[PDB]
Amino acid sequence: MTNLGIGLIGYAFMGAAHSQAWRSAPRFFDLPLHPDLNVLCGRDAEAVRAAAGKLGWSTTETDWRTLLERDDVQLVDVCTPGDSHAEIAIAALEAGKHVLCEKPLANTVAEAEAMAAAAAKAAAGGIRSMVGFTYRRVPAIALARKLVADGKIGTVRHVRAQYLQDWIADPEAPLSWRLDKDKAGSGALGDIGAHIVDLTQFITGDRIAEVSGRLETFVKERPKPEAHSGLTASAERGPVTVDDAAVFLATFRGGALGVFEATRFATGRKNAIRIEINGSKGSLAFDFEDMNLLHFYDATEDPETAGFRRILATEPVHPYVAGWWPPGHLLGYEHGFTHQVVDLVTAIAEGKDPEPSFADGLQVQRVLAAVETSSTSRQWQEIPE
Amino acid sequence: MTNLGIGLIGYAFMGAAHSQAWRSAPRFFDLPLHPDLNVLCGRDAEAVRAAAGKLGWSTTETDWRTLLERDDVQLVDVCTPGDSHAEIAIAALEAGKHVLCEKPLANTVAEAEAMAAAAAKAAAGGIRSMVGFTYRRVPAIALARKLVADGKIGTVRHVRAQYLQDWIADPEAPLSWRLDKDKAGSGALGDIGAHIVDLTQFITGDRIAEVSGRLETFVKERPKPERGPVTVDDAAVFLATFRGGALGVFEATRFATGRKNAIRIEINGSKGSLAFDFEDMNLLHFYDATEDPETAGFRRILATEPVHPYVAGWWPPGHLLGYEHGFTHQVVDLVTAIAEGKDPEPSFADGLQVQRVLAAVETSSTSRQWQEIPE
Amino acid sequence: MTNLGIGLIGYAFMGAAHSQAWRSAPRFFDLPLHPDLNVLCGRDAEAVRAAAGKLGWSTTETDWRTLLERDDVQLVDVCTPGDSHAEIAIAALEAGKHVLCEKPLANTVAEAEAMAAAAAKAAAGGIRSMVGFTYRRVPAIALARKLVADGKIGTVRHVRAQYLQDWIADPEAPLSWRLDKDKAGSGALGDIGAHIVDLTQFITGDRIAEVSGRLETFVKERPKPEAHSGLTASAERGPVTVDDAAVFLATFRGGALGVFEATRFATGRKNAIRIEINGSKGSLAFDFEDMNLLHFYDATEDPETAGFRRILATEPVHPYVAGWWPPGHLLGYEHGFTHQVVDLVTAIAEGKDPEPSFADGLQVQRVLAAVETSSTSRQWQEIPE
Amino acid sequence: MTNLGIGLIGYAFMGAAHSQAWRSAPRFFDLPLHPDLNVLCGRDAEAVRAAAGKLGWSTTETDWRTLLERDDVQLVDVCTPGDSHAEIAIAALEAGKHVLCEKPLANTVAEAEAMAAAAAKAAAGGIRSMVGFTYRRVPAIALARKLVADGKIGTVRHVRAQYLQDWIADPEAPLSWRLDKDKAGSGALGDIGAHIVDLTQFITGDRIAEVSGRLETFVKERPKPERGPVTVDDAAVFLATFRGGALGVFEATRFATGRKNAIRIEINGSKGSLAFDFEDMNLLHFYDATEDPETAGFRRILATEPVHPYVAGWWPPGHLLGYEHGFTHQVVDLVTAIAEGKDPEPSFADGLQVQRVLAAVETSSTSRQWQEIPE
Repeated sequence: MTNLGIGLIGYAFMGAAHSQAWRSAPRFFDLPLHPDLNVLCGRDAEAVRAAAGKLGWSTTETDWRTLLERDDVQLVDVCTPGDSHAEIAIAALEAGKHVLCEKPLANTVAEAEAMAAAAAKAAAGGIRSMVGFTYRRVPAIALARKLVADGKIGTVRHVRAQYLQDWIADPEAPLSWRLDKDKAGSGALGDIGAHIVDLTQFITGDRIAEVSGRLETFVKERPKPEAHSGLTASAERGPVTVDDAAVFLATFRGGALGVFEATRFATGRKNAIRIEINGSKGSLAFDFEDMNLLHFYDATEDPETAGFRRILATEPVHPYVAGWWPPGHLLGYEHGFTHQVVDLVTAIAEGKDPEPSFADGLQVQRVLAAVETSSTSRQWQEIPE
Repeated sequence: MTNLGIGLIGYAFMGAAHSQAWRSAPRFFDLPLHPDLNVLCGRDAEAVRAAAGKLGWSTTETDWRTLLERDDVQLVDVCTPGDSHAEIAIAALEAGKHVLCEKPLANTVAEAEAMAAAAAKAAAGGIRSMVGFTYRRVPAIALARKLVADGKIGTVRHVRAQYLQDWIADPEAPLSWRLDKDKAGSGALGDIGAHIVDLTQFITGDRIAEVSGRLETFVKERPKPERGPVTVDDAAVFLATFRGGALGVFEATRFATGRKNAIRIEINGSKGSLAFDFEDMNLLHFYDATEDPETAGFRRILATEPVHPYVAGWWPPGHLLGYEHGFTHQVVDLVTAIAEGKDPEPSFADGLQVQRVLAAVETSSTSRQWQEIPE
Repeated sequence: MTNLGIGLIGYAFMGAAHSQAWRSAPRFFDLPLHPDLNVLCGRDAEAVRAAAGKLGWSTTETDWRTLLERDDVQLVDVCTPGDSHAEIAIAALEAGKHVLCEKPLANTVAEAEAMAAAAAKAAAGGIRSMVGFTYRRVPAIALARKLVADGKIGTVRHVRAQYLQDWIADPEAPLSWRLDKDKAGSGALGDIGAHIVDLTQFITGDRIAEVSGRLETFVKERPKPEAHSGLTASAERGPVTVDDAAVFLATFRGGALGVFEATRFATGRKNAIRIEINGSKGSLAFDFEDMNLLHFYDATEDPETAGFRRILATEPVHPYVAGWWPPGHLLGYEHGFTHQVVDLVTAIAEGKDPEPSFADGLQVQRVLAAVETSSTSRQWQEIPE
Repeated sequence: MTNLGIGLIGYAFMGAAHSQAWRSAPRFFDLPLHPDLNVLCGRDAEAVRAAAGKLGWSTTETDWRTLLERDDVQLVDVCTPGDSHAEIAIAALEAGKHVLCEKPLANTVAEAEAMAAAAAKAAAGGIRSMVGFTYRRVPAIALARKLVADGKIGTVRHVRAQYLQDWIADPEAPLSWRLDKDKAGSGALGDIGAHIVDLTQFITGDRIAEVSGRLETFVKERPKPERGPVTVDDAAVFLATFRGGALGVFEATRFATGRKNAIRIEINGSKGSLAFDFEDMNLLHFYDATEDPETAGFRRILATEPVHPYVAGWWPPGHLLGYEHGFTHQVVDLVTAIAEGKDPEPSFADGLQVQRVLAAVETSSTSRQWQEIPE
């Protein structure tokens, strides 16, 4: 085997971001297998043909189940909303196909448990799976993980993380699927809270032990998708059934305090994923709106010169950067997807289980469920270890 | 009446920062009364005499109660730890002396209630009082309040605030009174949590309704200045909802390695947002959500224009101010309130409401339950 | 015609950056013609075949002249060093091929004049040409141009620009082609000075009228490419024949003062292209290491709230951004190349002359020549209007 | 000897900023001599008496020459425009008075030469003098000098400096003495160009060798405080080489719309780089080029540690300082130099070398020729 046949399900949701990664990866990195964009799945035959020509896929299929039967599909990339992840990923693994699944892993803990079980059985048969928490593959974030691994942070006292967006801060913005509890599973919590739960656990190497949470919906009714705005009446609106924001306190198993905030109503903030970790030997700070920077404070340095150093994460020694451009020639949102592909293809070729695993996705799911339950119950909730 | 005699108690705690304000205020601002630095109080006779020479005070007294009798003390500035705030401030008010008292107002809600009760009765008799939440008088913070008052923020959805310091992040840093519950009341919570509770409430003009909190002590014993116990929190974190509906997220800690006095506030509303960091004290960032998306963004307002609060007393644009200036501004406002027959803000009633927030956070931590704040 | 056949010369220099643009442009933008990556040119047949498979080109040719004969080449992309631009671009235009040429336009004013003449004759016959000053197509930069065009800056008093890099700040870094006067034409001046001359003229819409300049070489000898470092002797080094840094004062035709600095010895600065323009109605500030931001001060705003606003250049109303990702989902160095392609393909389809033209490239060349002459002569030099 | 009597000339120009320094220095620093604010000079009797009350001066004099006779004036602080610096400072030195003189040292090189000559002779007789380039005493700038002295920057390749202000960017802003060549000597060049010339030379420890300059006046006539001519430059830009080989690029202007007091300096060397902006005064950024590329970068040093220059006199970490503090630091250093029998820096000789740089830039502009600076 020199090539790895790819089939993608969910082009309407993440097709552009995922497809560019499959196209670019072997051009910028020397991969042990060449990914072939073989099959794009979609029920609307004319729309999926159009998408296939735009995105670079050779054939299309109406029925996702067909991808699991085709010898030219070795790996299924599942990009749909959480409500369909368990059905599709479990089937794919049982059909002997490697799987890349978007986050969050599922819509319920029960689903995620079933996925983790299937992933374990599959791994025993050489069939690999990964949950695509893309921001782990931002070079600055991978660098932060390395600095912790190298011991430069020491005993972690504090984790603080915010994921601040504003894309529905306007109450007149209409209803859609990310606002429908049934497809999306949750709102801010599941969509963007998941990212920061996973990023903080990834960087520290520690896990959240207990949480105290509050979910809020600021705008509970919104114009229906084709409401009439005349010279919008009350009868033209429908209910919002997910959270607009989720906030929570945490303790980590190692003892650190954590403070988390994810919202779609942070007016002026667009994709501001903010993380700061404070430990006995140093601290790290990151903001995705400055994605190419990692700030690092060394607490062992002479107080005369100690301070957060601005590390421009564009050196060839930084994770992934060697595949791209010279120092100061910035990367962006899309590169992390390519880096995922590089790491997934490489794991498959080397017979290794990719990270984050479905088991890792399940633990994240358990944190999300605990925050939600904590909000409704008004009680702290422990996370199964 | 042209002069206002001042007596100060607690020089060893805040003596330098308060004295520079009393000295500077009439030189930089045209005040309706001239503050006279008349009496410095301290029980160590040699130490208080030295401090009086250094700090600009004309006479000294061993017994704080003597300030209550002296005709040349019109106003008592109380800078001791919270354990002594109630006894001193209430006596002073009852003796017909105006009072400035440091934060937090007291060590317990019951003490704060007695203080606010005395202040209310005293104010009806023309005797003024103020609690010194100094960061209100940072020009950028006063400007933030003004932008809210002008309607530029709209319906507030989020309040986030952090007060990040690292001064005891070293486990071998020694005990002091700030680590002693019997002196300070609490640790991070009362010392720096109080500041951000008050700052967010002041800027928004709204009040916290309920909280969920957790206090933590990372280092439980330290060297004496032999070793002893740390009996307060090193950090306090809490969720909040505000009466107007906003979600709040608060974090105050002495263990944020690399952060020195980072008071960070962001407020997000339907019409705009504000952001501030004290380590960039001279800046306020303001995003106008009603602006064309082509150019909408947080604008960096350098708070050094003569139209900005207090700045006209000082230096030209870009000629930065710092930590000490807010104390002078406190003095300007307090002296002017007294002269004009007005009650200064924050009032002891305001101080009491903050105390109730602090008590709720602490009680939430131990009980593991959400706690409502009385109105 | 629905397709536009591309041939690229100079893959070893800019092949990755240019090829990704030709591949991505029709996938992210709805182009009036589809660019086909038909021919990659290179004299080393085995190396160019390898490059063609990596970069996405269908065939290769040994002799660049062959591209000018092929009916499947409509447009020649010239990526080589300045020393070959005039020979290749003039020939291409005379063969009826559209041309994209890298900056600077040439190595001498005489060459650039010959290129501008050929471009004029070609344009009369419907054959288009552009000089690829890529940073004009950074969305923040295009936005800055729009704000000026909209009148928001007013009378310009000051232009300040720096291009700060450090890639040869180490004296032991060895000799190469960008250090050889004969291929490169100059060092910092021609390489990175050209970028800031053009960016400031583009944004303001004004031209430099006179300059006072100084060129410097800090490290005049460097280890030869295969020098022996034993237990590096003096005999193992060779001379550096270009400038390491170029600084100059300018006045603009409208009256503004300009202050320019380009260097390869700004230790710690990687690709920091810094521009600030101050005018009667407002000011603009930009730093490529924060490429996704434009800072804009409105001088007509109430002093109570006037200040530089941080514009995150990721709204769909900002130039080019609609083709990419949602707000806060950052772009990077590579996107400007794609935007060049979009604008070039669109100009060709619409029968318009692309900007910057070869004539615009010539005027830049005249500024560069004046700075160099000013340095040697120790006298101010006027730029032909 | 325990006290040092001060007399100040030029209150209407720098009276507030200099007086706060003389008042504050002994309260925050343990000084070997106590400065006594004894005499304020001014020809308008009522105005100078009011200012003396405001600013803390015990007596007043109409004639500046009277300060030269009075035994309670040991040190003359000269704050007038440059047109009067030479006459006053030389007379004071000759009368056996120590001198602090504002920048630039004078209006002409010839005047600066006479001042430096008098200062040299006076210093041999124990009479000290200093030119007040105040920004040297910003803690972050003093730290920058220390990092250079420690060898952390190595061989300097680049110096870039800007002093960006906008206070007369409005064409209708009125004339003042700062726009009058006969009072100020020059405009942006002498007022703010001088600061960045001295700052870069001080930090690097090197001197400018040659310059190519251009001065521009954007608004040539303005309203009086009827209209009159602006007889100075609004902006001064110049290239430089330093004696050690570095290239320098300098820009000073009053027309940088949106910039208020943005003094920006960056120094790039073989072993590291430094960057500073006064609008972020409490920060110094330091890049160590000898660091592993995995983590190399400019570190943000908050200049509020007790090991940083002067900071031990003030407030805890993160408790920011501002513009006024450098004046106090000047006083600390000047009083201590006098007490210890040392010559303070910058000296009048240092002031003269800066004057020669300014003269060269101006002469370069008019002649359109590069100009060398004498050593």
